Amino acid sequence: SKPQPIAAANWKCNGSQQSLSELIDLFNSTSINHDVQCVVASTFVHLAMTKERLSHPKFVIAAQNAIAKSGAFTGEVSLPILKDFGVNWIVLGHSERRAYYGETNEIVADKVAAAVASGFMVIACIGETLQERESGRTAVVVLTQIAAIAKKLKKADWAKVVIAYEAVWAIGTGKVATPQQAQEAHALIRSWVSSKIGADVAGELRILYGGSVNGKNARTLYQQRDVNGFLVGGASLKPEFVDIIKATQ
Amino acid sequence: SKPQPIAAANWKCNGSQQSLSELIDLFNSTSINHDVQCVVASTFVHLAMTKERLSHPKFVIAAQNAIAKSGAFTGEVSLPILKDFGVNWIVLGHSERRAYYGETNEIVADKVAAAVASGFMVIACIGETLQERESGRTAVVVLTQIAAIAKKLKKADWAKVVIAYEAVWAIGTGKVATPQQAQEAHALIRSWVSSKIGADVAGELRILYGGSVNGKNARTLYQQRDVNGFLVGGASLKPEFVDIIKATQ
Repeated sequence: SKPQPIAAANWKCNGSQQSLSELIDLFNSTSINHDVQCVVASTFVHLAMTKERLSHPKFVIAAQNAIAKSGAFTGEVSLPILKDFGVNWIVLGHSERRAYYGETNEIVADKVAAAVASGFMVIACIGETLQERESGRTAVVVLTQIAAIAKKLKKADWAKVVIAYEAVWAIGTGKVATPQQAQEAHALIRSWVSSKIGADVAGELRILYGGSVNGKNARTLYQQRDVNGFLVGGASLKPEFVDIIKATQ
Repeated sequence: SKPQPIAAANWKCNGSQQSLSELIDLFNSTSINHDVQCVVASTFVHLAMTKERLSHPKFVIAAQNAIAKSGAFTGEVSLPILKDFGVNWIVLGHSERRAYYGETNEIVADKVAAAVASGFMVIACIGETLQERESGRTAVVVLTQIAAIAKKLKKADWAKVVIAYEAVWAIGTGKVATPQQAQEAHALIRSWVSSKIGADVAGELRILYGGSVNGKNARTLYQQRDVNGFLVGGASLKPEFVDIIKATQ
């Protein structure tokens, strides 16, 4: 049977204090009558306000990135700073950081391992580009990405890990994975984990889909066997994020 | 006469809420009897606290980095978000970001121009490494860095710019540039601005020194004709930062 689902709002590099305050008020009023972990990943600047204003007990706050250690890293935020700030969830390896900000499979893996060692719950992101998908390389790309993560973890660490599978080619392009595409990617991931890490870990692992999830398409994705919730970008800045939450019943 | 000096604290990726709040308490209680712009550049997470707590009229808050626009840039903070948050100073092109985080001369220049267009005061950092210095390439490296920044600015924009010359081989290593080394680098930078931009702009520009500035060495550096204050890393996390402020006369 499925583990507790997750509905993760990745606000990306967006928001004003007023627009996010208004959105948080809507989140606080949503009536959620099943077990689902909701996650709001704000920019670093907005963590203070989001922590203060977000009070719905089924929601937690997350960061969108970090580096492993404090020190002479002008502009970056470290895991200990986030831990001191009361943030215990983090998104790492997002496709935009892999593309834009130098995060290779190994750099992602090392960030993930450092965040687990610090005590975080980690949404570790993987996923293939349009060119990878079109040329038949989805499986080798996704498996290589997760193998790098696994290399740096031990079996018991997986209790603190969530995988987000991103159809990278669906982000911002007017495309979306079909339920069969999402299912086949999640099933591949899960089977690899079962065989490399253990059947017990694989059954408990949450694997989330990202790439144009919205209030209308969420239920049809969620009802697939190996989908445990969503990594939501654009729709998480909108009232219909609550419909995405409701789709994980 | 020299232009108004600047004492800039670059906390880098350091601090707890409590340890930084205690530094702010010290700054708030400090008596300063000359004109000096003090700047506190904290991590993004700590901006809310510093905005609420810092009250000294000679101090402003700053960010340590940004990207130009909001959007699908997971993990980053943009200029519009900082502007909405009430942050009007920013450090850009710091040596650590040039080294670790992909910031070429051109990326630094484009960030600086975007910040100036968005209304910010900008501390734009340049400086050569140990290998560049040992190779005799200090002049070509530093002049090429500032030339890239200047290509994206207009004459009027220099009123919003401050240059920080970092002796990169002196960052964190506890061995400061001698007075003569700093003065010669600063005089070279100014001569460029004078020739390329104008004698007026050159004479008003603040050129700050960074690299192991501390309470004990700051006054002697400040006596040099082309030094207009300091970009302070390690000592800005310590009580002696106040002595570095007092040294800017």
